Amino acid sequence: VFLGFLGAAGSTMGAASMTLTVQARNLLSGNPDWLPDMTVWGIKQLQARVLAVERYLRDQQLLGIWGCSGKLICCTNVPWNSSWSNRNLSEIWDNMTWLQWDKEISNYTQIIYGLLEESQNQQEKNEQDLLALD
Amino acid sequence: VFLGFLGAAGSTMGAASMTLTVQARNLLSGNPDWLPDMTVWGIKQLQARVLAVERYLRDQQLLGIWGCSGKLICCTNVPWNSSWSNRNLSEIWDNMTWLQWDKEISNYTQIIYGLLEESQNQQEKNEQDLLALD
Amino acid sequence: EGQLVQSGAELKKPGASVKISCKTSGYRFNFYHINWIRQTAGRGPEWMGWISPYSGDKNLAPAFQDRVIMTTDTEVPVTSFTSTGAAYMEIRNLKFDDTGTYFCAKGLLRDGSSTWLPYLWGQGTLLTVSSASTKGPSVFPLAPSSKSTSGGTAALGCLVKDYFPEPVTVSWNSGALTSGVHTFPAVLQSSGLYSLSSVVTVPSSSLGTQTYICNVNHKPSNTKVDKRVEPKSCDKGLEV
Amino acid sequence: NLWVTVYYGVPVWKDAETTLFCASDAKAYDTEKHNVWATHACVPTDPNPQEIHLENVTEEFNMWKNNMVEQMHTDIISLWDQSLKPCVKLTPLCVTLQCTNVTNNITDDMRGELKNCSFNMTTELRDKKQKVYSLFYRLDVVQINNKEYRLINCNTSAITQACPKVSFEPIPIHYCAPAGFAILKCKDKKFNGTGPCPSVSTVQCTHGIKPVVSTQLLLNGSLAEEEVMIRSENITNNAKNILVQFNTPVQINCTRPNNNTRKSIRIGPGQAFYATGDIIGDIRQAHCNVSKATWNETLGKVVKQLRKHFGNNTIIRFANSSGGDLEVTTHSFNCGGEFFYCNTSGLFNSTWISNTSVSNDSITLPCRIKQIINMWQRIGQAMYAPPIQGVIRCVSNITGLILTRDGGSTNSTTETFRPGGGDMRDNWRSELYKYKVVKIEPLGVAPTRCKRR
Amino acid sequence: NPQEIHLENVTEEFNMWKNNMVEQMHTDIISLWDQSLKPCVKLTPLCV
Amino acid sequence: ILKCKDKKFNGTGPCPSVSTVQCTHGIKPVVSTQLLLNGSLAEEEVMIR
Ligand SMILES: *[C@@H]1O[C@H](CO)[C@@H](O[C@@H]2O[C@H](CO)[C@@H](O[C@@H]3O[C@H](CO[C@H]4O[C@H](CO)[C@@H](O)[C@H](O)[C@@H]4O)[C@@H](O)[C@H](O[C@H]4O[C@H](CO)[C@@H](O)[C@H](O)[C@@H]4O)[C@@H]3O)[C@H](O)[C@H]2NC(C)=O)[C@H](O)[C@H]1NC(C)=O
Ligand SMILES: *[C@@H]1O[C@H](CO)[C@@H](O[C@@H]2O[C@H](CO)[C@@H](O)[C@H](O)[C@H]2NC(C)=O)[C@H](O)[C@H]1NC(C)=O
Ligand SMILES: *[C@@H]1O[C@H](CO)[C@@H](O)[C@H](O)[C@H]1NC(C)=O
Ligand SMILES: *[C@@H]1O[C@H](CO)[C@@H](O)[C@H](O)[C@H]1NC(C)=O
Ligand SMILES: *[C@@H]1O[C@H](CO)[C@@H](O)[C@H](O)[C@H]1NC(C)=O
Ligand SMILES: *[C@@H]1O[C@H](CO)[C@@H](O)[C@H](O)[C@H]1NC(C)=O
Ligand SMILES: *[C@@H]1O[C@H](CO)[C@@H](O)[C@H](O)[C@H]1NC(C)=O
Ligand SMILES: *[C@@H]1O[C@H](CO)[C@@H](O)[C@H](O)[C@H]1NC(C)=O
Ligand SMILES: *[C@@H]1O[C@H](CO)[C@@H](O)[C@H](O)[C@H]1NC(C)=O
Ligand SMILES: *[C@@H]1O[C@H](CO)[C@@H](O)[C@H](O)[C@H]1NC(C)=O
Ligand SMILES: *[C@@H]1O[C@H](CO)[C@@H](O)[C@H](O)[C@H]1NC(C)=O
Ligand SMILES: *[C@@H]1O[C@H](CO)[C@@H](O)[C@H](O)[C@H]1NC(C)=O
Ligand SMILES: *[C@@H]1O[C@H](CO)[C@@H](O)[C@H](O)[C@H]1NC(C)=O
Ligand SMILES: *[C@@H]1O[C@H](CO)[C@@H](O)[C@H](O)[C@H]1NC(C)=O
Ligand SMILES: *[C@@H]1O[C@H](CO)[C@@H](O)[C@H](O)[C@H]1NC(C)=O
Ligand SMILES: *[C@@H]1O[C@H](CO)[C@@H](O)[C@H](O)[C@H]1NC(C)=O
Repeated sequence: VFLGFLGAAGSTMGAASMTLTVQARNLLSGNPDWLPDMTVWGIKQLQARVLAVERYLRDQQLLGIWGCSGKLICCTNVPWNSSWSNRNLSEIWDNMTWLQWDKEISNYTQIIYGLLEESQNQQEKNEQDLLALD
Repeated sequence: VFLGFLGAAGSTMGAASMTLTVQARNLLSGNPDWLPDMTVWGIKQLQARVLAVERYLRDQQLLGIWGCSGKLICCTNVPWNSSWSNRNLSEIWDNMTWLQWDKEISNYTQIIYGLLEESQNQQEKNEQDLLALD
Repeated sequence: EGQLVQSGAELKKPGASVKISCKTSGYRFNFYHINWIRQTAGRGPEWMGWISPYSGDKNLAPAFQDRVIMTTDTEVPVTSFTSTGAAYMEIRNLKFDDTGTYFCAKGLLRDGSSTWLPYLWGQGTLLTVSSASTKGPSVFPLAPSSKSTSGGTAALGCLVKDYFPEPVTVSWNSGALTSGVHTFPAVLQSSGLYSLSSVVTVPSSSLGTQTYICNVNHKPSNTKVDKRVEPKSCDKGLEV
Repeated sequence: NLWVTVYYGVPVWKDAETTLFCASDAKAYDTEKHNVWATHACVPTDPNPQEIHLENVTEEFNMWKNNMVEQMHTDIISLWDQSLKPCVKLTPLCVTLQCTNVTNNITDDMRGELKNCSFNMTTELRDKKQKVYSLFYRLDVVQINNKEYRLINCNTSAITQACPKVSFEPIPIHYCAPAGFAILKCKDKKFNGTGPCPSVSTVQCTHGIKPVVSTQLLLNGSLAEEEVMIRSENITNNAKNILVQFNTPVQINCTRPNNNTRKSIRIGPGQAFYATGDIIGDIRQAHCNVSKATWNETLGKVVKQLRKHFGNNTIIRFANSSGGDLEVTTHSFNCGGEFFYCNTSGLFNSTWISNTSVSNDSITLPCRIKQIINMWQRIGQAMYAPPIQGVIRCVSNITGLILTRDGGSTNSTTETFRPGGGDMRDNWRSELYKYKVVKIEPLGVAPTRCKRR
Repeated sequence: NPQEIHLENVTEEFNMWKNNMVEQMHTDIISLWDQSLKPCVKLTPLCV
Repeated sequence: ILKCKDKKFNGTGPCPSVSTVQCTHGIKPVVSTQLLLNGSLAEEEVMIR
């Protein structure tokens, strides 16, 4: 079910995964047309929609430095750690929201980015270079 | 044959497909250097070349949400509909321009984007997730 | 939507020359080759040659290498996709074997293995190579005839007789009548004469409400005959 | 058994503050008033407001720590400043004016204060100077000591005339959310202002808000839902204001009856000053009428909502203002171009029993008029209101109230709610209480069973 | 080097009286006059 | 920027000889009335638009 933009904010993470393109398509293009030339009021909203694309490109750089690159669902090779949210499957995807999920991960979220940027492409690329000659 | 930028605007779609990089490379970088600091005249052209990259990123988002992603030629899995331009092969690629093509498709063009964004990655990704565990 | 129009009918002598036009419309004249093919009853149809209005490249049959000369003007763009060009063809050394209907047509594709192939054909242009003279026709009316006694249908027409040059077109009431108009082909006399007829099936009750005038237009002789068919019948099956 | 996996486009937002947009309402091209409030820059409204209710979503809102109010305040301030920048300055008007009382002080028990001033102003040229007259109105000095006078506006800041071509009619301006961000709108009827909204929706563009500068009384505001709302950042603290939102609108009709005229006297090579001409016909003070039955019902409905906070079967009172600034002690607003300062001393004389209170078809309120305003927080500029040629009559819906409680040890006794105001932001919290700005963070991680290569 | 590239087989409908480049150049010339005369010497005391 | 190239141009209609550019040809901003000064010459024929 669609339910439009952010419709599954309180639904399960599994049901919320069914609407990734919906949340993705409405964040980048909130296009205001600034054809009228008004002096001091344009710089504020221009800075706003420029910092918007700066944050978007920061997220895209983070999603490119990883083995994942497709702006979609993707799998990695970094194992999940039992210290992070000691929960089984179906307990997460059927009785939890992405908000509470990021809240519980926020304690251990900072090292996961490092494990994804270094334990992967800093070694996966090097293995790709030393295993593509044969 | 090259014939430079937009050289094959009146040629066949097949011959025009031979110059995709030519039309692609000259649309993104029409770089003006705005080192001189002139007050009210910079905001107009700055808004212009910012809306340029906004439109470019809208096109890139549309070309990323689809199964296609390489900024090149690409094939999909959505079947062509006989209602859309009841024509055979070689009739299109050897006696038609991209202008007249988009003109004839403009009547049915709006639903093709939906068939490419939903009938593909809203199901192709989900099949990829449920067929990558074995 | 290319609606091409060729030239009119003309009469010539053997050993002389004649020039046939081929005016185009509704499509880009420089985007397609222009073919030229004849149809003579002595050897069937024969491809005469094609030409390229864009690149200026022509290609004739080796039998027509000396006597056929094809020219083209520059296209007159009407819209961004429409142009009105013209393709002329002069033929010399007229012989008895060069009598028939000639055609010009539009090329098929702009690229590929079959680019010049004739797709949109013109209406045609008939030529008769003869040393004889141009003689005007003799137009007579036709008495009405019964076609269905129980139905009540009359048949009246006009009779074009004894004309040597190209055939003739006939309208009805200045072209205001097309239902029932049925035109017969010409004859071939021992002296070389051509003669035909035309007819229309009119309602037997349509005798005091409508008037039927046939209009004969012989163009090579530049004559016109407007005849009024008398509504007084003479067939015993039609007076009822 | 299970591996980490990324998901892009998940419904995850975090509360943040960023620059917003503004709407042109789409009727801006047909107004053709050259420049209204925000007709200058805002973009036309989308054909369909994307209002999407989010089921199972409860979001904690806090209207008193909101940043949209600060954005709208700074935008209104810059609007005033950029609207008055290219207009006619009137710095040569700060001269000495030998004035005289009006020729009609009939029955001096009633008041009549318009000064037929005349003064030597600069003309088209710089060599000569011409004597003109007719500045009028109450705002002036008492002179240092036909009586001399001068402008206290000159005693404070510089003066500039408002452009006569622009208008002050509030156009419906609704803020919009940029790319990457969204606006959560609460939907339940009764809202505490601070707390969890159970019925939340999301939008980009808000609902139409009219920028109205008003004190003591909120005009042309958004109606409440079924119940009168009593919002406050801290109800115990006396210093914090008390906002009141009405269920039913209170009809008000304000009138400047002076069939007035104008005079265009040329000053400087390009400028031209609009002076208040002579009053043609009779004269009487501007006023505002409110139907007494509707006001009685509104007060009797608000007192029961106040008793929920300050006790059942108790008495509350409210007198007129305490004292201080003219803009704080008086209901100040604009209409047609003229700035009305009315005294609400005739509406707040009430004590309330547990069931009743302690004919008259309508209640009238006197109102003075002011043309030079120092309401700008920049005390370096002031605006001269151009005179309006003709009679002025403007109707409006009263929708809100701003009250202050008298402090002290008044527990065993009753409580008093005197009118007040001052801060412009309180005028905006009655419209942006249901809105919160959030930023989207669509990058999530979760464990599932899958393997690469 | 001015990149002037002729497009063969291309016929394009032009309309000079509905063009928007003229409006752009007009507004640019107006703003040019205005921004060129802004910081110069004013002569308002000359009106004598 | 599409630039027409044929000598005679009606001003309104289909240009048969089109080129493309980014930068136009040099135009001198001349404020003049009744008479155009330092303008671009026509091609072979006087134009009445
Ligand atoms: C603008 O528009 C015009 C008109 O539409 C285009 O002109 C046509 O161009 C196409 C090719 O681009 C032409 O198609 C070709 O005709 C060639 C003629 O051939 C040869 O022999 C003669 C001698 O008789 C020589 O003078 C001539 O130079 C040639 O050497 C064919 O050779 C071509 O065939 C090719 O393709 C087939 C594909 O099956 C291959 O098998 C062949 O080996 C060969 O590679 C081709 O058929 C066409 O005739 C032109 N005229 C028309 C359509 O009227 C312009 O090209 C176009 N320009 C642009 C920039 O768009
Ligand atoms: C404010 O003005 C309006 C309109 O002038 C008044 O509404 C009118 O009220 C009278 C008396 O009830 C009716 O006879 C009219 O039909 C009403 N007209 C309209 C258009 O509604 C309103 O009563 C005034 N309010 C006050 C407090 O004076
Ligand atoms: C999990 O994390 C802890 C501490 O962060 C670390 O000691 C341990 O090695 C990790 N285990 C795995 C399987 O990643
Ligand atoms: C969902 O339910 C299970 C079992 O009832 C429970 O263990 C789990 O903690 C619940 N999820 C949350 C986020 O509380
Ligand atoms: C083609 O389109 C029509 C209407 O848009 C639809 O009914 C039909 O199912 C489509 N067929 C295919 C093969 O997509
Ligand atoms: C190209 O030619 C073919 C056959 O001559 C014709 O059917 C087709 O409609 C032509 N293309 C266009 C766009 O007219
Ligand atoms: C007349 O003007 C003087 C000015 O000082 C004022 O004090 C007085 O009240 C006025 N009298 C009126 C308006 O009747
Ligand atoms: C004006 O005010 C004065 C008091 O200052 C009063 O004596 C006089 O009657 C009033 N009216 C006129 C017409 O002077
Ligand atoms: C005000 O004084 C002027 C003289 O300067 C006079 O012409 C005018 O009629 C007076 N107006 C009133 C209302 O007394
Ligand atoms: C509303 O919020 C305030 C916050 O201090 C709280 O004290 C109060 O109990 C809440 N409810 C009502 C009905 O005021
Ligand atoms: C206001 O005064 C002018 C001038 O005397 C008059 O023409 C006009 O009718 C008056 N206003 C009304 C509403 O009558
Ligand atoms: C309030 O009313 C009193 C009389 O009850 C009056 O003296 C006073 O001027 C009024 N205004 C203020 C601000 O107190
Ligand atoms: C206002 O309501 C009270 C309570 O019923 C009543 O005593 C009083 O007379 C009313 N005032 C009016 C009708 O003016
Ligand atoms: C409120 O709306 C009314 C529309 O009836 C309008 O006349 C008035 O100017 C607006 N503003 C105020 C402050 O009344
Ligand atoms: C006042 O409220 C009523 C009730 O909906 C509405 O019809 C009217 O337009 C409102 N007037 C103003 C000026 O807001
Ligand atoms: C040029 O365009 C106009 C457009 O109205 C048209 O009437 C005219 O026939 C065209 N040709 C010439 C030579 O003016």
